[PDB]
This record gives sequence, C-alpha cells and structure tokens, in this order.
Amino acid sequence: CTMYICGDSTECSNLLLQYGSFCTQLNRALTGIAVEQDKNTQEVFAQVKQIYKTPPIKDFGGFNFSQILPDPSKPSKRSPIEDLLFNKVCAQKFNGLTVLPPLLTDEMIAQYTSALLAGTITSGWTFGAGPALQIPFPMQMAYRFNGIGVTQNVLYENQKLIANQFNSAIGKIQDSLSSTPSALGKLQDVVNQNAQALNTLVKQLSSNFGAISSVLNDILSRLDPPEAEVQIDRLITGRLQSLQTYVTQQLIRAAEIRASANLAATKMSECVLGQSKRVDFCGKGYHLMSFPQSAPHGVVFLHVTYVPAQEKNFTTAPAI
Amino acid sequence: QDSLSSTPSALGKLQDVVNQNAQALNTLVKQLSSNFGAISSVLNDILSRLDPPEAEVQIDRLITGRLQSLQTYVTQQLIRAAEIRASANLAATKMSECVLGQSKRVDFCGKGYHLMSFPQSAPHGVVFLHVTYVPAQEKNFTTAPAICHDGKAHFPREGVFVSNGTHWFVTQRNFYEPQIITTDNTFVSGNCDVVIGIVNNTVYDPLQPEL
Amino acid sequence: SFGGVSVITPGTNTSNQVAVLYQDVNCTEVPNVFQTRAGCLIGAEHVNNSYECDIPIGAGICASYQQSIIAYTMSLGAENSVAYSNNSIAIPTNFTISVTTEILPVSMTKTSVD
Ligand SMILES: *[C@@H]1O[C@H](CO)[C@@H](O[C@@H]2O[C@H](CO)[C@@H](O)[C@H](O)[C@H]2NC(C)=O)[C@H](O)[C@H]1NC(C)=O
Ligand SMILES: *[C@@H]1O[C@H](CO)[C@@H](O[C@@H]2O[C@H](CO)[C@@H](O)[C@H](O)[C@H]2NC(C)=O)[C@H](O)[C@H]1NC(C)=O
Ligand SMILES: *[C@@H]1O[C@H](CO)[C@@H](O)[C@H](O)[C@H]1NC(C)=O
Ligand SMILES: *[C@@H]1O[C@H](CO)[C@@H](O)[C@H](O)[C@H]1NC(C)=O
Ligand SMILES: *[C@@H]1O[C@H](CO)[C@@H](O)[C@H](O)[C@H]1NC(C)=O
Ligand SMILES: *[C@@H]1O[C@H](CO)[C@@H](O)[C@H](O)[C@H]1NC(C)=O
Ligand SMILES: *[C@@H]1O[C@H](CO)[C@@H](O)[C@H](O)[C@H]1NC(C)=O
Ligand SMILES: *[C@@H]1O[C@H](CO)[C@@H](O)[C@H](O)[C@H]1NC(C)=O
Ligand SMILES: *[C@@H]1O[C@H](CO)[C@@H](O)[C@H](O)[C@H]1NC(C)=O
Ligand SMILES: *[C@@H]1O[C@H](CO)[C@@H](O)[C@H](O)[C@H]1NC(C)=O
Repeated sequence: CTMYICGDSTECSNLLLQYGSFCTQLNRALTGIAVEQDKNTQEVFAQVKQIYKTPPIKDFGGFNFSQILPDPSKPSKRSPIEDLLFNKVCAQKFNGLTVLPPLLTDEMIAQYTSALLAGTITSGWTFGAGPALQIPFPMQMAYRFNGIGVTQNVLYENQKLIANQFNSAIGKIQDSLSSTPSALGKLQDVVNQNAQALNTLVKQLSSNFGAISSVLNDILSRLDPPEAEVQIDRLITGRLQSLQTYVTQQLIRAAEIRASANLAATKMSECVLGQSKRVDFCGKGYHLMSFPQSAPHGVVFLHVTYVPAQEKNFTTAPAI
Repeated sequence: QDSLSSTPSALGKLQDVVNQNAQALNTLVKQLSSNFGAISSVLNDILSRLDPPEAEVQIDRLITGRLQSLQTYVTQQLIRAAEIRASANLAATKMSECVLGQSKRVDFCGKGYHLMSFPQSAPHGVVFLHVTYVPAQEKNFTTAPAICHDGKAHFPREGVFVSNGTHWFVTQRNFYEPQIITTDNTFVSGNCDVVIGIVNNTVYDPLQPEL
Repeated sequence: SFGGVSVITPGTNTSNQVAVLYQDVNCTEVPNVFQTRAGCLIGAEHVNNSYECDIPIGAGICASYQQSIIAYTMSLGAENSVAYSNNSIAIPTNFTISVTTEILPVSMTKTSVD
C-alpha cells in the first residue's frame, strides 16, 4: 500500500501516517486472500493419502486410459489431455505490485492427479475409505453397473462393446478440446477478470484527482512543503480510494472462487473417490465413475455415465 | 476425550473467528486516534480551541476519516458474515444428513464408510463426532467374473467369487466370509462362451441330496 | 531493487532461531544461503531429504526446525504400488470402528456500532 500510494517519497509517506492503519488493513486483506488460494488447491487435490502408481503393463480388459495417464516421454509428466489443457489457458512490480508463487507447483498437482487416477483404476472406490484393495478393472465396472440398477452380466456379456464405446468417448474429448477455442472459458474468465482489475489499479496512478500533476516527483520539484502538502494530500486521497476499491473487489471475487473450490473438492470426493447417486451431480446420465485432470488454476473432471438407448414399447401390468 | 485435552490448536477454526472479529474491532477503535489531517484527533480539543468557522474545517476532516473507517469495518463484516453463513449452512446440512440419517456421500461425514454421527455444541460453533467403518487386515485372493457349471454361466447374487488357492467360494465384498457356491447365492445368465475369464467349478443345489 | 522481507520462525516457545526470505531477489544483492523461486533464503540449511510441509515458502519449498532450520522440497506422501492383476482381488478380514472430529463455525459475536 505504501509503495503504491507514495512510491519512495518520504514526504508522502509521512502524510500517509495521518490516516492511521488503513494500509496495514489492506495488506492484511490481500495476504488473507493469497493464503486461501493455497488452501483451495490443497482441499481439491490433496485428498489421497498415498502416491499410487499404475502397473508397468496396462492390461485393463480392453479399457485404454493412455490419454488420461501421465505421458512418460514428456518432461512435465502430464497426460496428453492435461498437456492440451495447459496449452489452452514487469511494470506492475515497478509500482509495488508483485505475484507470489503457488505453494504447490504444477508438477506436484499433476502428481496428485495421477495418484488419484492410479488409485481409481487399480482399486476402485476402496482407496477413498481405507487401504487400497486391488480388483480387476472389468469387475470394478461390473460393480458400478450394479450401482445403477443394471445386472453385472450385462457388463460382462458386452465387455468389448463397452470398452470400445469408452475408448471412443475418451478420444472425442481429445478431439473436441483440440478444435474448440472457447472450451476453457470458465478458467480464462478468471484470468481476464484479475488482469483487468490490476490494469485498472495501475492506470489510476495516472489520475490527477484534482492535483496539479499525477506525478509526485513533479509536485516535489515545483513546490515548497506547505503548498506541496495540499497537492500530495489530493493524490493520497484518490490513490487510497483506488486501492480500497481494488481490495474490496478481490475479497468478493475470492469468495466466489472459494465456493467453486469447495464444489470441486466435493466432486473429487463424490465423483472420483466414489460412485454418486445424486442426479446431474457427476455429469448427465447414470454416473459410473469420474477421472480428474489438472488445469491452469483449475480442475477438469471427465465424467463417465451410462445412457439408455434404443427403447421399445411394451405392455405392462402391476401384478400377475 | 484425550486428544482434545492435549492439543492446544484443536479448535483453531473457531478461535480464528474470534480473533478476526477482535482484530477488526480493535482496529476500528484505534482509528479514533488518527488526526486525518486535523490539528487533533480529539474533538473536545478542537472545540475548546477554535470558534465555529475554523472548527468546522477541522471537524469535517475527522468526520471524513471516521466515516471511511466505519465503512471499511462494515464492509468487512458483511463479507465475513457471508462466509460464516456458508459454514452454518454446511453445518445444518451435516446435522440433517450425518446425525439424522446415514450418508452415502463420500467423505461428507468423516473418512471411511459412514455409520452414524453425534453433535456436540461448542462456543459459536458445532462439533461433529463421525463414526465410520474402516476395513482392515486385507488378504489376496484369486477371482473370476463367473463360474461355469452344467454348461451355464453363473454370477454372484450379492458377493464376489474368490479362491483360497484350491477351492472356490462366494463372499460378501467388504468382509471375508467364504460360503459354498450354490444355486441360492448365484444366478444364471447364458452359456460359458461369452464371459472372458470364466472358470470351471461345481455349483451346488441344496435339494440334490434330498431328491 | 526492492521487495518484501519475511521472517521464518519456529515458535518462540521452541527456539529463538530464525531464517529470512528476501523476496524476489538474487542472493547476491542482499547485503546457509539458498536461492528459491520465492526469493533468497538465508539462515536455513538446504537438504535433499523430503518431508511433510511445515512452514510453506513457495514453489514446493518448505522449512522446518529439526538443532537448526532446514529447507527442503515437500513430500506429497508415501509411494504405494497397488498389486494389480486381472485375476487378483484383496478382501478385508477385519475392521476398525473409527471416530473423528469435524469442527465448524456457526455464528459470530453480534456487534453493534452506533
Ligand atoms: C491406447 O489408445 C492409443 C490411442 O489413443 C493408441 O495409441 C496409438 O496407436 C497407434 C497404433 O495402433 C499409433 O499409430 C498411434 O500413433 C498411437 N496414438 C498415440 C496418441 O499414441 C494405443 O496403442 C492404445 N493402447 C493399446 C494397448 O491399445
Ligand atoms: C447397441 O449399440 C451399438 C452402438 O454403440 C451397436 O454396436 C455397433 O453395431 C454396428 C452395426 O450395426 C457396427 O458397425 C459397429 O461397429 C458397432 N459399434 C461398436 C462400438 O461395436 C450394437 O450392435 C447395438 N446392439 C443392439 C442389440 O442393437
Ligand atoms: C410407442 O408407441 C407410440 C404410440 O402410442 C408411438 O408414437 C411411439 O413412437 C412408440 N415408441 C417406440 C419406441 O416404439
Ligand atoms: C498381494 O500380493 C502382492 C504380490 O503380487 C504382494 O506384494 C502383496 O503384499 C500382497 N498383499 C497382501 C495383503 O497379501
Ligand atoms: C481352501 O478351503 C478348503 C475348505 O475350507 C480347505 O479344505 C483347503 O485346505 C483350503 N486350501 C488352502 C490352500 O488353504
Ligand atoms: C490375465 O493375464 C494373463 C497374462 O498375464 C493371461 O494369461 C490371462 O488369460 C488373463 N486373464 C484374463 C481374464 O484376461
Ligand atoms: C470347462 O469345461 C468344458 C467342458 O464342460 C470345457 O470344454 C472347457 O474347456 C473347460 N474350461 C477350462 C478352462 O478348462
Ligand atoms: C510451550 O512449551 C511448553 C514446554 O516448555 C509446553 O508445555 C506448552 O504446551 C507449549 N505451548 C504451546 C502452545 O505449544
Ligand atoms: C540471478 O538468479 C537467476 C536465477 O533465478 C540466474 O539465472 C541469474 O544468473 C542470477 N544473476 C546473477 C548475477 O547471479
Ligand atoms: C543435494 O544434491 C545435489 C546434487 O543433485 C548436490 O550437489 C548437493 O551438494 C546435495 N546437498 C546435500 C545437502 O546433500
């Protein structure tokens, strides 16, 4: 707050003291937001007790997860889909505006994500409730069919068909993201809103606010301290108001993001670490399972659902 | 009982609310010590020194600063209040779904499989004691999706087919309790040509030895 | 050059030792010296061992008191390979009844300012 308002002028800084603790309050408010952002990330991704890995041989009964699993040939160890997501989304410092790095790096978030995927693929929903218990993937899928009121023999008898529909559906995700410029609008909007707020804040330093000049050095080079204090006070008033406006907007925006993060954390628990009965909570159709993919400042869920098809009319009765 | 009695930071979430509110009030009161450009932060000093025209200038400076301080306080309280309301809404939901019922929602009512919960009141808050079932002492078994018998493919009605290395059984999924495979605990669907990984084993019919 | 100065400390109930982070600067411009993405960290011993995060610094780096203050890349947890196969299942033979606490705020002090 002090550097934004006064730069390195001691004349301005001494006047700013007359306003009490406003700048301490503003610095505290922004610090609270910054801390929250790491908490949000942790509550979404750090839901796994152990770092699980998939087997060397990816034999899952015809099911192919190569597009969501880490690609060992790439330095970031991101999946093919995650790599696509990450490709799709100075002078501020000079005025006292800095950016603090996330506690968890993108590499670390990807590691959490792949651990969640490995857990799900090899042990179903058991690793969420306790120790991971291995089960063949086709059998896991059969259990998930029972969970939606479909007998398990339906899964087994149509295994190749189901694996093929699944593999194709995943492939379409790959293709859709590669051809849709607006796909990650929700995440881009957050980036754009924050950039706009900062640009506005910096631009306010160009305002006179009734003073002879917006430049503090011009005032100090022209006037003696009594006349100068009048002009400086005008700039302090305007710049303090601008900073208060910024901080208030950031607090409101931060709350909105926190709500989104809380929802993402809930979906991680209920869609990824289990099978959900809640309608439309984990995609459209009857939920089978979900897979997380990390994204810039966000998370992407791939929801796998069972959708009934090719209905035919029959005569019915309540009893025989 | 023992953990709460030996952990100073246990109720940090509730203490943080108390601390944040105290800090905001202390800041508000401390702002009354600011001059805001006036000759004095004390209104009585101004009134005892100056006549009404000159005094109105000094007073207006204090009014501007003090009004700004109060507006800052109130705005922060409204934002904080919203956050608390969200927490209270969640607590109310947990009361309904964890205490007044058994929840299937994963990690909603503690880690593990939810059995039941008990509320305890706390200063400006609520504490839930979540009781969960956590599986333990797992062991490896051989498994199959189906059993082939009399040319027919059999599936478990409720459990899973397992083998101890020499014999096949059906067991409930979350607790090892092996039972003989019979027509009472399996069902038939189609022949043995379709299911991948189907294994050959006897399926017992209880009326066999009787008739 | 300018930036924030942050002090890393264990509680004063534990020790009077501190480490200082000079944010966004190279260690060369400052006047147990370790350069991090967050800035220059002085007074903490950098180790190759990895632990659970105690005091967060940023970009994967955390510090703890272990005596001296150490800096390290944080661990995300123990590595675990699930013994997956196409015919192997693990089944619990026992269980434990677990009780855990969850603490939530419900209300604030009802202040009123005239
Ligand atoms: C899993 O699916 C991927 C495609 O999504 C297959 O990878 C392709 O394999 C063909 C040869 O059959 C290559 O010509 C393509 O270039 C590969 N594409 C990519 C992106 O690598 C993969 O082989 C499948 N795995 C299994 C076991 O079937
Ligand atoms: C159920 O729907 C699936 C489509 O998802 C049909 O499977 C396709 O059948 C056509 C021929 O009609 C083949 O050319 C396709 O290659 C099949 N797709 C796949 C993924 O195998 C299936 O036949 C339908 N079943 C019934 C009973 O109608
Ligand atoms: C069911 O019967 C109605 C006529 O009552 C007809 O319009 C409809 O197309 C039929 N739907 C199917 C799936 O056969
Ligand atoms: C199951 O078998 C694997 C070897 O495939 C072994 O490493 C693991 O410890 C066994 N687990 C149990 C619970 O027996
Ligand atoms: C499997 O169970 C049967 C019946 O209880 C028992 O007779 C047999 O010895 C067991 N096999 C092994 C390897 O323990
Ligand atoms: C399981 O994998 C083994 C090879 O490791 C193979 O011989 C066996 O037939 C497979 N079983 C099924 C059901 O695919
Ligand atoms: C199961 O028994 C049938 C004969 O009833 C035989 O044709 C089939 O090959 C057997 N399966 C195995 C794996 O031995
Ligand atoms: C401070 O240290 C004493 C031991 O010297 C310990 O009993 C006490 O619990 C500590 N206080 C806190 C808050 O950790
Ligand atoms: C300052 O640190 C950066 C790495 O963050 C390094 O590349 C650069 O060479 C350093 N500059 C000097 C003078 O050491
Ligand atoms: C940490 O490892 C690097 C090599 O990657 C080595 O140069 C450095 O001296 C090591 N430091 C310690 C404390 O082991």
